[PDB]
Amino acid sequence: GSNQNNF
Ligand SMILES: [Zn+2]
Repeated sequence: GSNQNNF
């Protein structure tokens, strides 16, 4: 799957 980090 795909991953997104929004710091
Ligand atoms: Zn993956």
